[PDB]
Amino acid sequence: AKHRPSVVWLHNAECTGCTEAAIRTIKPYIDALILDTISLDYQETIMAAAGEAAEAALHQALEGKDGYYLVVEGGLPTIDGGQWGMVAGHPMIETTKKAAAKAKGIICIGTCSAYGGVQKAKPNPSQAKGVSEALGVKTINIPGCPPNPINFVGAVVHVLTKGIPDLDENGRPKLFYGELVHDNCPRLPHFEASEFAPSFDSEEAKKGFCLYELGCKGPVTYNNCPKVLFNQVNWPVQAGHPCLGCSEPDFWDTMTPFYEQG
Amino acid sequence: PTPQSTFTGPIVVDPITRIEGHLRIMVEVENGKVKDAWSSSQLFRGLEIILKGRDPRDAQHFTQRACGVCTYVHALASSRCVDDAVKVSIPANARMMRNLVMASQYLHDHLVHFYHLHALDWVDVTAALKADPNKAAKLAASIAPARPGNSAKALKAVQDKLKAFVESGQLGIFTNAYFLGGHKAYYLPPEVDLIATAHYLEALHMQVKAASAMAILGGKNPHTQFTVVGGCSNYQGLTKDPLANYLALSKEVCQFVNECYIPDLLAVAGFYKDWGGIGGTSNYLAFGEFATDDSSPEKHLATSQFPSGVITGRDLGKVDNVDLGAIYEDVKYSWYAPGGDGKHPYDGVTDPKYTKLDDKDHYSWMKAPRYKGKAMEVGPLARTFIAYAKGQPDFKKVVDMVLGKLSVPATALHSTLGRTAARGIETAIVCANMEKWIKEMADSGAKDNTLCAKWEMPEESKGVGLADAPRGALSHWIRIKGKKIDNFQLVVPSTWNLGPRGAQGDKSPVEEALIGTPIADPKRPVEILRTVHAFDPCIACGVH
Ligand code: SF4
Ligand code: SF4
Ligand code: FCO
Ligand code: F3S
Ligand SMILES: [Mg+2]
Ligand code: NI
Repeated sequence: AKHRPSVVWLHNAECTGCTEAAIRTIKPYIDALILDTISLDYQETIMAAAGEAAEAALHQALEGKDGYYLVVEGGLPTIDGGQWGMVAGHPMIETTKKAAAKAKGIICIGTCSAYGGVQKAKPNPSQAKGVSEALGVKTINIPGCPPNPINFVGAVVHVLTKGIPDLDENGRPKLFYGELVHDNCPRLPHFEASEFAPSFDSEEAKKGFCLYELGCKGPVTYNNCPKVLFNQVNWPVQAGHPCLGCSEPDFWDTMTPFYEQG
Repeated sequence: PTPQSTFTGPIVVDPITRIEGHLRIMVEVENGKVKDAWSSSQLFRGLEIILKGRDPRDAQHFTQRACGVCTYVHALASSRCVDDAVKVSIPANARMMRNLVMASQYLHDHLVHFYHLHALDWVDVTAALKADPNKAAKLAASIAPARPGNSAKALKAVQDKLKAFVESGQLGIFTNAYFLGGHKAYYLPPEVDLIATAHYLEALHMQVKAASAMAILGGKNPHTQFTVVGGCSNYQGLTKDPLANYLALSKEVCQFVNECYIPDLLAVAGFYKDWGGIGGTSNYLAFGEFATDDSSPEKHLATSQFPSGVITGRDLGKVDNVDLGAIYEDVKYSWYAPGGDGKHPYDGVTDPKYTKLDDKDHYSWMKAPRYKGKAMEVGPLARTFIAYAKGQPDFKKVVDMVLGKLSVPATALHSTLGRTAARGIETAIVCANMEKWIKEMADSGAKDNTLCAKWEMPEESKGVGLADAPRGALSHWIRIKGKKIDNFQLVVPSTWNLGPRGAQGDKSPVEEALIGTPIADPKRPVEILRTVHAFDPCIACGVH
């Protein structure tokens, strides 16, 4: 039996869409990944143990002789000593700090762990922060709401087999986030010709005209959505809807109103 | 009989794993049976606070991130809510497309919940190693449809994979499982363990297809991007090839439902027939789903094919209409400021105020929704009882099939076993309706592809969006003022099911269902998990 690299996966202030996105992987499928490639040693969504048994599983993993990689899903709520987000009676900030200290590498799956995400949007009542801000350490950011499993599983396999991939200025792998959504959008010729839909009921919309006038953030958003698709079938603009800019830091505040460019 | 210790004392389970979100359960046990319970949600994000002052068109994008497990459902409820606030009636194609995406969500959500979240409470995976695969192949022929996946060869390959995994000493997600070394509350023969474990793994692949189907109409999964005020944006989803692919993919998913999900559920239900006397509650609520008329909240309630209603005190002879004015939320036992009790969602208040862990006076981030003073269970069981009571023919037939297979009365469904069974029942029914629903949209979209209606932002208005999400009755409530969000309140099924006590000190449904839970082994209280998981908790949904 060859040793499989230990992965510890924590959930803080999150919707679990990132976990769900990860398990949509098909190269490889998630069962092959955790049976053959990694040892997924803590993961609250799918793990058999609960309560004190689950907490002990975490602590065994954190004390593993071969070390572990850390995946973090969710931002960190810091108000009130961190008490508005707790697991096993511990503030999430405290447990993430502890897991991060001896981690071989830290991957932040999702805009929330990367940048602070939805709970961080104004007026941020929980004083939520991104992992790198909260811990004061560099992270590998796989953002998006949620990221494509191609991007997440790609990063994981890259980290275990090749090292840290080249990161952009916001901590994102250039392999996946090096290009604007817009630059690969099939509606580009419409954008260039100033052929914009004025509304979703318009004939322009029916004809697949550019969605810029309806608030599309593709021109300012770094992601590989039109190139890789989601679920092997589709992406928002193909479904006739503007991009929300969901892989950009703080998009909840920088990209809103979503249906406008104002 | 049902294994039960003599244990008297407290049990705390935190984290509850195999749910969405962060839940702490505290119980008092006396002589091996739970006598008191607390459902304590451990994360607050505050989406309702975040939404204030924002563009009402943005609501659906913020609220969808209430949950990535029940992805889509909040975008839908928000869209229904804003559609009502601006008084736009969506086109027929938009109703159909919105409803099919919900049907897709049900299939994916329920399959994942049964196998990947709930099953490990009933199935001992390590015991599967003890099974003879030929004996298991034989038994599979006698509990389920013939399929190559259930062959001795297929079941051996699963067993060999599992064996090599266990022998590596890296048990991954099975580390410290409650079934390790055997457990008195785990009843299944090793052969049934093997069979269900094969499907567990198969289900990990099938859910990918269920999500792909949903994404054809939804744009992507998780977090769809196809709904707009006035209907939908996805003209491509009315066309021929995408609809053929959607049907083809849905038929694979449903074949798996009928070949694996339902037969595994029934096998588990047969062995754990004692769980028909554990974990029952009394009141049920549903807003209905799959309506033929979604022009208003009233038309939704009245035309949902999975009907709306209110049952009280288990009385199947009196399904009441839903009074949306009678819904309110209490905060007395929650971490919110004093003064917030008895608020209708149009007047909702979300004013966070933490005290301390395990403060019996304030112990959850969920509010306590109540209906005329009563707690209401929501979800598949609530829908199933309401449809059954009303003689909905698909439910009457499938429920009767289940009661016949198990040789149990309909009263046996008021339990954790029934709750678990209802989830499968309605998945089978969604499946049997997929083709008819797909054909209706294909034909409609061929003739005329109108997908979004015209509308105007009012200066001041209010509206409500209703859905029955996979976990139950969901409502979003907006007040618009100065064309901005003045108030936006979510009342979410897991708030109904898993919230704390209301202002009268009255246990919520999960708390009530937990009373009388037997504990075979206080070190490894799987019975708590069984009942809690059957409600399919979503704590990010419940709290938002
Ligand atoms: S990044 Fe988006 S999908 Fe992922 S946890 Fe945050 S809100 Fe959910
Ligand atoms: S639809 Fe969006 S990403 Fe596509 S060409 Fe127009 S602005 Fe660019
Ligand atoms: N289903 C679901 Fe999520 C919860 N509770 C919602 O709405
Ligand atoms: S909203 Fe997000 S998923 Fe892609 S299309 Fe825009 S970055
Ligand atoms: Mg609420
Ligand atoms: Ni949910």
